[PDB]
Amino acid sequence: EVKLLESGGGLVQPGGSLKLSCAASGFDFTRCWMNWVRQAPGKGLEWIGEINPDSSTIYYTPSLKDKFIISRDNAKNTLYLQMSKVRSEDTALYYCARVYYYYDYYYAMDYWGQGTSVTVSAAKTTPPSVYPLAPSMVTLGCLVKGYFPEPVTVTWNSGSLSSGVHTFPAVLQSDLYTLSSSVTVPSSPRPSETVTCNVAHPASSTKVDKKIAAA
Amino acid sequence: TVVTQESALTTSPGETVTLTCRSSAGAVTTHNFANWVQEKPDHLFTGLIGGTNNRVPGVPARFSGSLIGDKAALTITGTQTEDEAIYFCALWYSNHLVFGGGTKLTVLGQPKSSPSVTLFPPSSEELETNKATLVCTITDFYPGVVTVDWKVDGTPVTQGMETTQPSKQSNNKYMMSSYLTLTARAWERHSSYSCQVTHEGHTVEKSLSR
Ligand SMILES: CN1CCC[C@H]1c1cccnc1
Repeated sequence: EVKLLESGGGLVQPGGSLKLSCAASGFDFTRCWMNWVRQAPGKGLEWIGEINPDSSTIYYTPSLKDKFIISRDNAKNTLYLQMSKVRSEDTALYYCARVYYYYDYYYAMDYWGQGTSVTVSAAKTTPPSVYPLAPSMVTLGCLVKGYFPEPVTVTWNSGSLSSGVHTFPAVLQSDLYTLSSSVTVPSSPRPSETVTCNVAHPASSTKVDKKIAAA
Repeated sequence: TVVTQESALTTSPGETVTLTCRSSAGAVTTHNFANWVQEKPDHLFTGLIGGTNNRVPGVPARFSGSLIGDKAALTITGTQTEDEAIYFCALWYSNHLVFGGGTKLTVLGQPKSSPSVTLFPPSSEELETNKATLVCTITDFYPGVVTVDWKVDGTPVTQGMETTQPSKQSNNKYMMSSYLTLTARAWERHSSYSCQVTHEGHTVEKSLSR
């Protein structure tokens, strides 16, 4: 059970600073190089750097050396990443990985952290406007528009309609996120029995219930 | 500086597929210590190869690394359906590691399914806020490569739209959403709205008129 539990991420104001932690468990942290890699919303993987077991060697992607400081505390089996003067371009999921020296023959980035998200934005906590989406079987849905920050949770009829439900990934637009959730139901129960979507936005401490009715 | 991989490759299970990894800085040599990382849905990354041709213990034997000409290679033989995934290569240059852009590998492990498309108009509640969002839900298509075009009175829309990247449904098919956000002025200035979903050469249209 190699565990790489990361923490310290979240919302940070542009120009601000953050320090990410990667707590290693289940292996000898002191015989292993460790790295940091980030994956932005739509782009692929970008290497940040890596650190010696004894921090005698520290490597960085050249263009990032001045914005990031990698470090480790073998006493706490933990790896650190300091971010400074962050811009919106620095929004991404940040991963720590173990770069294990297999058999003293080759390195391999085997075990990866789940990832911690870093969102660089000046935007404020904005609750979602929930809108009903309606015109054989019938396709209904809910538009969960303009919330910040992520996440929001969606269910149908309080988590009873689980068949036919498709909740899609969020999109970003004007600093605000949006997503949708659809449910395909037999044309008999709609209209008929009632379909209502249940949106939850913890950050704003908001929950909304909206019923789908024909235009 | 720039490591390049095929953007996408398609194979069928049991076949052999080879992903390559080229470098702007010259030929790829064993001194670049090519690494291969797999990404599966839910941002799950696992190291496949290190040192160009060494398989990380626990990785199925059908994965192997090598060099081919001036490039590093990832070869999958007897490709399984579970190998549909994204594969990143990473090359070492003395003091930093550079990841390729990634290869989205499609392993045809399901019969081709055409996308089910639904176009919702803006809700009356949203119009009261003077904005109009059309929502195009795209579901139950395989393979998970679709392109989405929006037409307003017949003009290809090029801004004001956000399209979700295909997401793996429970049936192992793929789904996606597309939005067209208009001002209420724009919504009332035009009358014909259509969401076009192109999947494996054929195009599906859903449309509506104000
Ligand atoms: C482990 N680091 C020092 C020598 C090679 C380098 C490295 C980084 C990532 C993958 N393989 C090797």
